[PDB]
Amino acid sequence: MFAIVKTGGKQYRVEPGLKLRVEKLDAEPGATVELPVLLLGGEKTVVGTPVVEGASVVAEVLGHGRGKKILVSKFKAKVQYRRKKGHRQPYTELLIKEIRG
Amino acid sequence: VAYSGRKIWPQKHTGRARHGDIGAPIFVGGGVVFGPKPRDYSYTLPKKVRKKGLAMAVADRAREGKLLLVEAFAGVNGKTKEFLAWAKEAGLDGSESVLLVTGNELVRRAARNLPWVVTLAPEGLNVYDIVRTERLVMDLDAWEVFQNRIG
Amino acid sequence: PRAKTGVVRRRKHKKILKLAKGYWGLRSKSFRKARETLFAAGNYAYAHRKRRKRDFRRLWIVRINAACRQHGLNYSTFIHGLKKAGIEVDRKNLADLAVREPQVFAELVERAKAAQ
Amino acid sequence: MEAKAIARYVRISPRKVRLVVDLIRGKSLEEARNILRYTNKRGAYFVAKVLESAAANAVNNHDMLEDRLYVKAAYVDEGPALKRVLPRARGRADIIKKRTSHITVILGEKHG
Amino acid sequence: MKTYVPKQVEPRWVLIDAEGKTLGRLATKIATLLRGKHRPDWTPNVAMGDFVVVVNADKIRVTGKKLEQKIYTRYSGYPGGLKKIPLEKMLATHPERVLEHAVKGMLPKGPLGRRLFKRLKVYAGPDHPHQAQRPEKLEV
Amino acid sequence: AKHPVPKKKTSKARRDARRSHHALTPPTLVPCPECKAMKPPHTVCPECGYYAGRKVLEV
RNA sequence: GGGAUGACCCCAGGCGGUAGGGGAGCGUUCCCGAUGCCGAUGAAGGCCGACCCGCGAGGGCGGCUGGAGGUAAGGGAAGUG
RNA sequence: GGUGGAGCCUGGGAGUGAGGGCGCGAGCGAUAACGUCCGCGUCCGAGCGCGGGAACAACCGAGACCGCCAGCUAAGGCCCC
RNA sequence: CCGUGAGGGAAAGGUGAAAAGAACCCCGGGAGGGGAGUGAAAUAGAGCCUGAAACCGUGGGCUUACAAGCAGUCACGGCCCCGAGGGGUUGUGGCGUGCCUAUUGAAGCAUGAGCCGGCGACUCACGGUCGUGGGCGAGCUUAAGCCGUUGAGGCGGAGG
Ligand SMILES: NC(=[NH2+])NCCC[C@H](N)C(=O)O
Ligand SMILES: [Mg+2]
Ligand SMILES: [Mg+2]
Ligand SMILES: [Mg+2]
Ligand SMILES: [Mg+2]
Ligand SMILES: [Mg+2]
Ligand SMILES: [Mg+2]
Ligand SMILES: [Mg+2]
Ligand SMILES: [Mg+2]
Ligand SMILES: [Mg+2]
Ligand SMILES: [Mg+2]
Ligand SMILES: [Mg+2]
Ligand SMILES: [Mg+2]
Ligand SMILES: [Mg+2]
Ligand SMILES: [Mg+2]
Ligand SMILES: [Mg+2]
Ligand SMILES: [Mg+2]
Ligand SMILES: [Mg+2]
Ligand SMILES: [Mg+2]
Ligand SMILES: [Mg+2]
Ligand SMILES: [Mg+2]
Ligand SMILES: [Mg+2]
Ligand SMILES: [Mg+2]
Ligand SMILES: [Mg+2]
Ligand SMILES: [Mg+2]
Ligand SMILES: [Mg+2]
Ligand SMILES: [Mg+2]
Ligand SMILES: [Mg+2]
Ligand SMILES: [Mg+2]
Ligand SMILES: [Mg+2]
Ligand SMILES: [Mg+2]
Ligand SMILES: [Mg+2]
Ligand SMILES: [Mg+2]
Ligand SMILES: [Mg+2]
Ligand SMILES: [Mg+2]
Ligand SMILES: [Mg+2]
Ligand SMILES: [Mg+2]
Ligand SMILES: [Mg+2]
Ligand SMILES: [Mg+2]
Ligand SMILES: [Mg+2]
Ligand SMILES: [Mg+2]
Ligand SMILES: [Mg+2]
Ligand SMILES: [Mg+2]
Ligand SMILES: [Mg+2]
Ligand SMILES: [Mg+2]
Ligand SMILES: [Mg+2]
Ligand SMILES: [Mg+2]
Ligand SMILES: [Mg+2]
Ligand SMILES: [Mg+2]
Ligand SMILES: [Mg+2]
Ligand SMILES: [Mg+2]
Ligand SMILES: [Mg+2]
Ligand SMILES: [Mg+2]
Ligand SMILES: [Mg+2]
Ligand SMILES: [Mg+2]
Ligand SMILES: [Mg+2]
Ligand SMILES: [Mg+2]
Ligand SMILES: [Mg+2]
Ligand SMILES: [Mg+2]
Ligand SMILES: [Mg+2]
Ligand SMILES: [Mg+2]
Ligand SMILES: [Mg+2]
Ligand SMILES: [Mg+2]
Ligand SMILES: [Mg+2]
Ligand SMILES: [Mg+2]
Ligand SMILES: [Mg+2]
Ligand SMILES: [Mg+2]
Ligand SMILES: [Mg+2]
Ligand SMILES: [Mg+2]
Ligand SMILES: [Mg+2]
Ligand SMILES: [Mg+2]
Ligand SMILES: [Mg+2]
Ligand SMILES: [Mg+2]
Ligand SMILES: [Mg+2]
Ligand SMILES: [Mg+2]
Ligand SMILES: [Mg+2]
Ligand SMILES: [Mg+2]
Ligand SMILES: [Mg+2]
Ligand SMILES: [Mg+2]
Ligand SMILES: [Mg+2]
Ligand SMILES: [Mg+2]
Ligand SMILES: [Mg+2]
Ligand SMILES: [Mg+2]
Ligand SMILES: [Mg+2]
Ligand SMILES: [Mg+2]
Ligand SMILES: [Mg+2]
Ligand SMILES: [Mg+2]
Ligand SMILES: [Mg+2]
Ligand SMILES: [Mg+2]
Ligand SMILES: [Mg+2]
Ligand SMILES: [Mg+2]
Ligand SMILES: [Mg+2]
Ligand SMILES: [Mg+2]
Ligand SMILES: [Mg+2]
Ligand SMILES: [Mg+2]
Ligand SMILES: [Mg+2]
Ligand SMILES: [Mg+2]
Ligand SMILES: [Mg+2]
Ligand SMILES: [Mg+2]
Ligand SMILES: [Mg+2]
Ligand SMILES: [Mg+2]
Ligand SMILES: [Mg+2]
Ligand SMILES: [Mg+2]
Ligand SMILES: [Mg+2]
Ligand SMILES: [Mg+2]
Ligand SMILES: [Mg+2]
Ligand SMILES: [Mg+2]
Ligand SMILES: [Mg+2]
Ligand SMILES: [Mg+2]
Ligand SMILES: [Mg+2]
Ligand SMILES: [Mg+2]
Ligand SMILES: [Mg+2]
Ligand SMILES: [Mg+2]
Ligand SMILES: [Mg+2]
Ligand SMILES: [Mg+2]
Ligand SMILES: [Mg+2]
Ligand SMILES: [Mg+2]
Ligand SMILES: [Mg+2]
Ligand SMILES: [Mg+2]
Ligand SMILES: [Mg+2]
Ligand SMILES: [Mg+2]
Ligand SMILES: [Mg+2]
Ligand SMILES: [Mg+2]
Ligand SMILES: [Mg+2]
Ligand SMILES: [Mg+2]
Ligand SMILES: [Mg+2]
Ligand SMILES: [Mg+2]
Ligand SMILES: [Mg+2]
Ligand SMILES: [Mg+2]
Ligand SMILES: [Mg+2]
Ligand SMILES: [Mg+2]
Ligand SMILES: [Mg+2]
Ligand SMILES: [Mg+2]
Ligand SMILES: [Mg+2]
Ligand SMILES: [Mg+2]
Ligand SMILES: [Mg+2]
Ligand SMILES: [Mg+2]
Ligand SMILES: [Mg+2]
Ligand SMILES: [Mg+2]
Ligand SMILES: [Mg+2]
Ligand SMILES: [Mg+2]
Ligand SMILES: [Mg+2]
Ligand SMILES: [Mg+2]
Ligand SMILES: [Mg+2]
Ligand SMILES: [Mg+2]
Ligand SMILES: [Mg+2]
Ligand SMILES: [Mg+2]
Ligand SMILES: [Mg+2]
Ligand SMILES: [Zn+2]
Repeated sequence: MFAIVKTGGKQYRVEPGLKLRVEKLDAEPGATVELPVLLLGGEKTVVGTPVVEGASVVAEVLGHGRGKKILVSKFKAKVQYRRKKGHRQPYTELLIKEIRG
Repeated sequence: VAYSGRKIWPQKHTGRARHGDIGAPIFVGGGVVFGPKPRDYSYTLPKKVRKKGLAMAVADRAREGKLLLVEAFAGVNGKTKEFLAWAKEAGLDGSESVLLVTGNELVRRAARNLPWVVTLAPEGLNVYDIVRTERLVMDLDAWEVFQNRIG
Repeated sequence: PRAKTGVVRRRKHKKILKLAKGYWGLRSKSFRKARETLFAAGNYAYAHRKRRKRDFRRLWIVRINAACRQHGLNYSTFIHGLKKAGIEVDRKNLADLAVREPQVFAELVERAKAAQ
Repeated sequence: MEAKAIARYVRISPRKVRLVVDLIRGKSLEEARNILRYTNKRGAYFVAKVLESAAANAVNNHDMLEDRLYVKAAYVDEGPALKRVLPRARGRADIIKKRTSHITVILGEKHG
Repeated sequence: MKTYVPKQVEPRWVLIDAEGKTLGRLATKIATLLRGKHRPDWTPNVAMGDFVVVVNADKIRVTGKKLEQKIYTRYSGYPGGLKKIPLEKMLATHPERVLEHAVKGMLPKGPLGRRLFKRLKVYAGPDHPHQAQRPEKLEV
Repeated sequence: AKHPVPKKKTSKARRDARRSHHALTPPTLVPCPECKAMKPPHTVCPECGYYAGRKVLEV
């Protein structure tokens, strides 16, 4: 049994026992949240339109952090315009507990 | 610099750069551009600004109670050890840097070698030395002239 | 007081050469040529991370149109159905159902031929 | 175990002797000698002498058997340069680099 | 979650008759197969496409005056080496190359699409020696 | 003539590649049938002055 | 808007850019801080680092080299990149 | 009406005073020129950053703070590349 | 050293606390090295403190002989290393016109630069003019000097 949830403006396939990095959530670590659903399948197939009423995915907030550093560099030639920036992307690592629908 | 001034090689057709005298700062061992020279960093701060900072300085130590005066120095006569016995009895243990401010020479001579005492004729009491220190001591004399300088 | 270059210039040149490790020829061994290269790659990256999101969608789309055509229609005709049907599942997921879960996708196809 | 010789400041151009050293590397001591001996060039007199000087160090100072000896590692590094002038035509003087060599040779025992 | 990457897949063999079929509008299906863009698991940087065995390639059809006015060309490297070859004669000489040259240009450029054309095998006549492959004939 | 001269420094790789032919072909040696010392075929053995089975040189 | 004031929090909007104006910072030499603190259980410098904090310039941590110097919070002055 | 990186005033610091393509109105030119000289505007200049135009500073689209393997669109496009 | 001559004008410092500066033996003509020995340290061995970068070489891992290219960036995959992750490498697919300069406009077949390391360019004094942090305020301020100090400050009203 598997589910397509939508958090962080993006849609993910989840299953029990899945560690998932998603966009940061306002959620104290250790706590648990519910994720909207768009499609359940595997055993019995069910399609959201756009979502599904009662179905929800229960996840555990393992913690919050910051992805690796990406080097966003800007440079225009014959103009003396360089730019350098350090960017680390906030993010939330979840655990998929169950699929209650 | 101590070189000549001949144009080292012609202006044109040598195949290399343009140069004149090898004293140019673009050369090595040559001239220095905007390097230092003798200067009179001294300058004329306003009196009242010093006669006032000379009273603000003391007062600060006064707020702390770190200021102390004395009639005379009992039994000092030009030997450092004649002083610590005194300073001991005055609560001056050495745990605090001190500014000793008196006219009595012998006294200034006794403690001037002391790693935690700044000596001065009260005629030379200055803020920096005050702030430098953790405490401040004076003769009522040195106290008196003091008064008569901030007045 | 004088203050020559000292330890400053070198070190910075070792910043640029560490980021240049793996580059061909001097580009990794010559400072100057290491900068001139780190400049481009600096724009190539951000020029391309902006593209990853377009290189995939086009891919994803390329796989969906293949499956969709296994059921008798094309990527164009079933994007509309999922619209009219009110289905918002994305091409990334849609592109993975199309392969691993081919019978869920078949549903979506069906729920698309009808929504019209 | 290992035994090596090092002929330093050898006045010879490296990029020449190495053509000799590259010709004996990994060879049996007797096979090098046989090669260094009829290798029609000038760096052979030097690569050889170093080979022997190393074979001695092995047999005599490191308790190694002149019969197990092969050339484990040989490698010619370059040293300082003898910068000598060369008057060309029309008052211009060049600068020739008479090259000095660092010829090191490491021997081993191919047991069995 | 990441995108799916298909492990090595045993390719499939297709057999396409071309008799009567129109040239350019046949080679568009082939190249598609070669590319593999008919597979739900398509992948750009691998040869995950069918092999295409075309037959009766001498019977391809074409519209208009092309046999007389379609000029296959070559350049022999030297001066004056521009070879202008009409469609009529390529058939009456090396026909399996009218289709080949057509599909060839519908396959990408670079290595990959250069080894996809290899997976194309166009023979003139009703037979092919690839019987040992048991090709899955297609209708298009 | 107009003094031809290189337009660009030759890379390491480009010179070291051109030197894929500078390998020394080691000398051809064979044993002498009367002293077994290695030496080039077709030459009067420098180790025992033998050639063709007979003596020819002092060594 | 909170709260009262740059405490951090929420809502909204701005942020392509040469010449050029402006603002806030890093880093090098030097002085007070310093008759102090760090240092042979190893200073400055040098080679690596995929770890830490910083938008970035840069700052620490660790390992190898190195073998006698270095220098904090806070300020001052320039032969300062 | 309009609260906008709008306007007025005083004051400090500049750079610019070699522009160019396009569109419309003219002169000059041959109802020539990637020609030239003015006027309103636009763009490049400084957006040689992005999409389209096969490729191309100025034609069409659109004003790039940063990150996403999410969605909708503009010009332009949907047989294959 | 250059110049007939006036005249021009360099480069070049450092072992170690102490020479205790490597007896003797070994390969070699020697140079040089290999053990022994000294030293806390000998890639501190006199061609010596630290020893960076270009540059050269030896061994190892990945990779390359139907490919095309400002050499890199994104995605994926294979092999190697380190112990749902990372590091090195590059086969394929996508994209992609160096840096600086001067230009209406350059990848630009316009200028400069082979490469690396160090020197290398907006300052100073007086006067002026805005701004600014302070001190005093119809008042503010001293200059040369005199005394003091020996990194002590105070006096000095002429004058502006
Ligand atoms: N007695 C005096 N006035 N002493 C003033 C200090 C003199 C000298 N600088 C010292 O430190 O010894
Ligand atoms: Mg450019
Ligand atoms: Mg440039
Ligand atoms: Mg520039
Ligand atoms: Mg620039
Ligand atoms: Mg985040
Ligand atoms: Mg002079
Ligand atoms: Mg002189
Ligand atoms: Mg000359
Ligand atoms: Mg002159
Ligand atoms: Mg000179
Ligand atoms: Mg001069
Ligand atoms: Mg000088
Ligand atoms: Mg000199
Ligand atoms: Mg000189
Ligand atoms: Mg200078
Ligand atoms: Mg000057
Ligand atoms: Mg000058
Ligand atoms: Mg003076
Ligand atoms: Mg000044
Ligand atoms: Mg003065
Ligand atoms: Mg003190
Ligand atoms: Mg003292
Ligand atoms: Mg400098
Ligand atoms: Mg430096
Ligand atoms: Mg620098
Ligand atoms: Mg640095
Ligand atoms: Mg960079
Ligand atoms: Mg892009
Ligand atoms: Mg997009
Ligand atoms: Mg693709
Ligand atoms: Mg159809
Ligand atoms: Mg949708
Ligand atoms: Mg599967
Ligand atoms: Mg030979
Ligand atoms: Mg022997
Ligand atoms: Mg000659
Ligand atoms: Mg001459
Ligand atoms: Mg002559
Ligand atoms: Mg040379
Ligand atoms: Mg089909
Ligand atoms: Mg298609
Ligand atoms: Mg294929
Ligand atoms: Mg036709
Ligand atoms: Mg034929
Ligand atoms: Mg000629
Ligand atoms: Mg002639
Ligand atoms: Mg040339
Ligand atoms: Mg190389
Ligand atoms: Mg090499
Ligand atoms: Mg070559
Ligand atoms: Mg004999
Ligand atoms: Mg901006
Ligand atoms: Mg904006
Ligand atoms: Mg703007
Ligand atoms: Mg500017
Ligand atoms: Mg401001
Ligand atoms: Mg500022
Ligand atoms: Mg600072
Ligand atoms: Mg600095
Ligand atoms: Mg001190
Ligand atoms: Mg000190
Ligand atoms: Mg010790
Ligand atoms: Mg240590
Ligand atoms: Mg220093
Ligand atoms: Mg420091
Ligand atoms: Mg260190
Ligand atoms: Mg000392
Ligand atoms: Mg300091
Ligand atoms: Mg500080
Ligand atoms: Mg201070
Ligand atoms: Mg300077
Ligand atoms: Mg300077
Ligand atoms: Mg306003
Ligand atoms: Mg404005
Ligand atoms: Mg304005
Ligand atoms: Mg103004
Ligand atoms: Mg003018
Ligand atoms: Mg002009
Ligand atoms: Mg001008
Ligand atoms: Mg003008
Ligand atoms: Mg004009
Ligand atoms: Mg014009
Ligand atoms: Mg144009
Ligand atoms: Mg026009
Ligand atoms: Mg019109
Ligand atoms: Mg018109
Ligand atoms: Mg007109
Ligand atoms: Mg007119
Ligand atoms: Mg015109
Ligand atoms: Mg003109
Ligand atoms: Mg004009
Ligand atoms: Mg420009
Ligand atoms: Mg301009
Ligand atoms: Mg534009
Ligand atoms: Mg604009
Ligand atoms: Mg544009
Ligand atoms: Mg550009
Ligand atoms: Mg460009
Ligand atoms: Mg464009
Ligand atoms: Mg384009
Ligand atoms: Mg295009
Ligand atoms: Mg706009
Ligand atoms: Mg849509
Ligand atoms: Mg088209
Ligand atoms: Mg093509
Ligand atoms: Mg003369
Ligand atoms: Mg002479
Ligand atoms: Mg002269
Ligand atoms: Mg001398
Ligand atoms: Mg010494
Ligand atoms: Mg001896
Ligand atoms: Mg001897
Ligand atoms: Mg001997
Ligand atoms: Mg000796
Ligand atoms: Mg020795
Ligand atoms: Mg010992
Ligand atoms: Mg020790
Ligand atoms: Mg040590
Ligand atoms: Mg060392
Ligand atoms: Mg040492
Ligand atoms: Mg020393
Ligand atoms: Mg050394
Ligand atoms: Mg050395
Ligand atoms: Mg190698
Ligand atoms: Mg081929
Ligand atoms: Mg191959
Ligand atoms: Mg991909
Ligand atoms: Mg683990
Ligand atoms: Mg392409
Ligand atoms: Mg590529
Ligand atoms: Mg472009
Ligand atoms: Mg361009
Ligand atoms: Mg120019
Ligand atoms: Mg020009
Ligand atoms: Mg070019
Ligand atoms: Mg060129
Ligand atoms: Mg020019
Ligand atoms: Mg330039
Ligand atoms: Mg040169
Ligand atoms: Mg440099
Ligand atoms: Mg400057
Ligand atoms: Mg100025
Ligand atoms: Mg100056
Ligand atoms: Mg000034
Ligand atoms: Mg002023
Ligand atoms: Mg005042
Ligand atoms: Mg006054
Ligand atoms: Zn013989």
